[PDB]
Amino acid sequence: MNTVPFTSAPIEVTIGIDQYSFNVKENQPFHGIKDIPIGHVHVIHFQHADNSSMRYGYWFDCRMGNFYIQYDPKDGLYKMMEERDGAKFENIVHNFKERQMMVSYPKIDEDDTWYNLTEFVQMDKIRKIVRKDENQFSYVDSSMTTVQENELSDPAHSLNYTVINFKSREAIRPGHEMEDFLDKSYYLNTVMLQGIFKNSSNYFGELQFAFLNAMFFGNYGSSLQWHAMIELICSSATVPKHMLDKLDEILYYQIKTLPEQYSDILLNERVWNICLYSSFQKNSLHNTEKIMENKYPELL
Amino acid sequence: GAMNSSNYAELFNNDIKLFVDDTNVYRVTVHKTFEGNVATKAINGCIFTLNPKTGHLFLKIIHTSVWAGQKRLSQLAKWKTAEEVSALVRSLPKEEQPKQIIVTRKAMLDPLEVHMLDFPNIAIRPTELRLPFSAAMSIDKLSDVVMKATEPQMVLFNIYDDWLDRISSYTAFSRLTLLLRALKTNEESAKMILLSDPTITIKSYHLWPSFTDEQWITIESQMRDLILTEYGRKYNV
Ligand SMILES: O=C1CN(C(=O)C2CCCC2)CCN1
Repeated sequence: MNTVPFTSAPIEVTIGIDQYSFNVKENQPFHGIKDIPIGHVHVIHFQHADNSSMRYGYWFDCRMGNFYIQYDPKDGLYKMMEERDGAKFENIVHNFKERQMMVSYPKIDEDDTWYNLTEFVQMDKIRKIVRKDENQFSYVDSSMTTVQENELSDPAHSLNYTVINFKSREAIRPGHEMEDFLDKSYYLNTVMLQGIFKNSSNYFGELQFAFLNAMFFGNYGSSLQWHAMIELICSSATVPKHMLDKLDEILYYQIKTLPEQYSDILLNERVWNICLYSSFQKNSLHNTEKIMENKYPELL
Repeated sequence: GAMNSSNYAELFNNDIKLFVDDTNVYRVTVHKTFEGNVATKAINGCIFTLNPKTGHLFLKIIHTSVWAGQKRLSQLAKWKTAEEVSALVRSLPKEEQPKQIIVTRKAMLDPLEVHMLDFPNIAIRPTELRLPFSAAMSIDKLSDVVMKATEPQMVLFNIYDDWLDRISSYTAFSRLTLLLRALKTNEESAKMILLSDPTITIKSYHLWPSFTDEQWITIESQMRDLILTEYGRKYNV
């Protein structure tokens, strides 16, 4: 297990860790989060009590360094930082643990939710989407735009998701205009999988990362990317069986975790109805179709 | 974006534009089979591509062989249309290529957009105008060349004959759409109006009769009467 200590909590804030949320009061004796499962990426996230504007947070992996959180009263936000003095860090964490000033990452015997939401997500790939090479962790917030949104503005603060555009020369082979538009297999398998992502694991990782940025920060361009990556698969007539089976599992856990109350703004009615009922893969996503029909039948 | 009554004079400005109408590309007769099932037989069709400013009609004849062994022909027909318009554009000198292409049916937008990706500066637009270009096959000389084609062929016409010597393109388009609307509403009567006077003929190099200005005013009123007549017969008014 690993630990993300907090220097202090000077402003009242709702703190997220992965799929959990908890409240810290202004100047409450809070010094961090312990028992964080090694082996996964994690996200620690924030929504200030006095200005819900800007959810923000940090993607990190405890295997890569010793990280802590410290409020900056000038920039007005909780910042992640790396402590290079490993003995200083271990000494700090131990004191805070001895004084029980840390909330424990829950350990649940019957739940594998976070694994199932981050199975293909790697810190190395997050750091290529979120470019800030001098840190081992990655800052994301509500307002950050994607490279694709920026083509239709600060390049340093952008989400560099892979651009997917169905009416683009990359998507459509000269002389196969009808074929490629109505059956996106070429774009999926040759352009994206073989060409850009190299394998389906990297494709799923970006899809999963996009969903989590949509859900945890309300990041609109992230929701657009997540739906585009689903639609590209569902709109391809030729998809390897293992990718369809895995996609069904990925989406099932994503729909399962979605706050019931946010489905109106996180789910695109057109994409979902197309994917489940009209697309080539309309009969290949049994688990996802079942949870969608029982959880959000209005959307359909 | 879309073209409608608010931006109608744009049709006659000096930016090159084309209307594309696909309603006569895929044409069939429905009939009974010996077993008493139903089957279609395709007949030759045409793409109706029109410069409203100049009258230049690019009539791409769609021969029935293009459907042989193909499935989902009504969908294929939109893509074949976009394929042929894109080929036409590429065949034109740069300074003749359109700045906008207006499709008369919104189902032509994505096919044409996809085929024109190489031309990002050509706007592909719908329209809220209900244009009567389906009636193009009621013009005898166009119907003749389509039905006689034995192979794919492009034929060029001026659908305005020599009217632009005497009237503006706005007025010429107004006449053309009134004639086509009438041919669409009651073809027999419209042709009777157009051809009831043997002394007014259609020149070999023309599509419509050689009416004087005063005779066009008469013809144009008879066409409006017919459209109003049929409107009464239709709704019992
Ligand atoms: O992060 C935490 C942990 N908590 C839990 O474990 C509650 C929430 C769902 C599981 C029971 C709430 C306190 N904060």
